[PDB]
Amino acid sequence: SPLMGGFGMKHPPPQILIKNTPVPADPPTAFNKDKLNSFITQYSTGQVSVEIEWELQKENSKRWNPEIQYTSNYYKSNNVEFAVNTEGVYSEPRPIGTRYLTRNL
Amino acid sequence: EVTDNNGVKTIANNLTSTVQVFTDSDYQLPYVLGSAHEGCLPPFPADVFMIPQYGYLTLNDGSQAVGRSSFYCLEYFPSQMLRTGNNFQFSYEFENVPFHSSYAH
Repeated sequence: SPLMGGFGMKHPPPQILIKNTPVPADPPTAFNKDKLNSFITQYSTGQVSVEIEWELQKENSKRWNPEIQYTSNYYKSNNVEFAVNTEGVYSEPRPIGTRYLTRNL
Repeated sequence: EVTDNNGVKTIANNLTSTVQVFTDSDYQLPYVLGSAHEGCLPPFPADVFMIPQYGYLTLNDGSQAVGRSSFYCLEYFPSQMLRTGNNFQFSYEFENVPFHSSYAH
């Protein structure tokens, strides 16, 4: 189990390496055997979509004391948590764990 | 039924009162079998024994509970009521537990 947390897989999802092909600018009229180091500058754009279906294990604890949950505090503040600032920068205030429910040993 | 009048113990049975039985068949209660708690069945068959009391422990910061401290109310479970003419029976299948080592090397 990777010590930073997560899932340990012998065959994780593969890398997706993307490269935009070189297109040489204008090679000489006379032959030359070198690597043709003069390429025209360019880049790319698009979209990338990652649909990754999870499987859940619902909880059925017979606990009577109300569970402890994760909530966002109701109190007036300059910015909503997990919402963009006046300039447009998306700010995440705190790390969110995944251990909130309680299950007896 | 036990009646105490002038310190005289008269014991007459209730042909109507009911005693509840139920099995924690999903382990959604704090399991307390498994510390050799001295209440188990009498080594000698004839021996009549008193059924031990059920009381669990939860989280405790000192002697004060915390938010996660759970309170399982037993009656909140579907019981079965026996009233002097009924019997209770559950069959349980042990999972694949490895053979115990009954041998010295």
